[PDB]
Amino acid sequence: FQLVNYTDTIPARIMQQWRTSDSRDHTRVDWKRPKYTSALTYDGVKVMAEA
Amino acid sequence: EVKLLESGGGLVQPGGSLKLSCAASGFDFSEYWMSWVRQAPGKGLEWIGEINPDSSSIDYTPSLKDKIIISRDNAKKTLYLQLSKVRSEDTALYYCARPRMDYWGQGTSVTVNIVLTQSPASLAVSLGQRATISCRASESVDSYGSSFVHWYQQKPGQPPKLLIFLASKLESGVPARFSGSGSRTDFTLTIDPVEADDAATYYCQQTNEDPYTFGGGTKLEIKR
Repeated sequence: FQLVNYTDTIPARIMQQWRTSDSRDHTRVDWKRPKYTSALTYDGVKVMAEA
Repeated sequence: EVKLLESGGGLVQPGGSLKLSCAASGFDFSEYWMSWVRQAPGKGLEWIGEINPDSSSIDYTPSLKDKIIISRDNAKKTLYLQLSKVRSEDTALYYCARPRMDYWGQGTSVTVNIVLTQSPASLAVSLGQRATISCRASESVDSYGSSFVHWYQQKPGQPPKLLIFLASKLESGVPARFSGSGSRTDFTLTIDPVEADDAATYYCQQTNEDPYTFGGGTKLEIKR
């Protein structure tokens, strides 16, 4: 099963946003092997921000 | 502004120890990560390692782990590199750099698949002109719409300053004399106007996936 296959326009826009935030200065521990838990984390913090 | 100064370099005997310091000024070293990268004389660069601000995870290359130690001091804002049992391959120019706000320090000299091809190898351009340097990648370097490729210029005795970042943005401090463009297999850096101080070796490096490769080096000649 797949909840996020990372190709749709708004998820790829979010992908491009955090790739740019990587490429600006620095972030924490690396990438290229993602996790759906991190996507749920991002969406839950977005839920809290909208709330 | 951001300033990094390396010290402790020079000459060292084979088999001994060596400690190089790198002081920072103008920024906060207690939040920004640091990195160290080596460069052989006449060859490409080689990333030695990276270290975080809290000194909790210091990463390095898998082939140079038994002879390199990276530490930092946030109170003094100074990084430290310790080498033990130096060999003939240790005669190189090391360079401490910020988290690549990408800025690289001067470094110190110690004397004891993605393929990026530059085009051309050497060219001579007059003053006040516009030069073009192309770069071809063997694999796709495009990820999430942004091309994560940096263009730097290193001179003889000078370190490679990060000129162009992400193939579409100019770095702070450098004037509006270098632009970048391209698409997904071919990158192109343009210089307009051409000054006499820009006579150095240009290098395009992409760090999209493993391994982080570097460019072949394209020297720029100023006509007279």
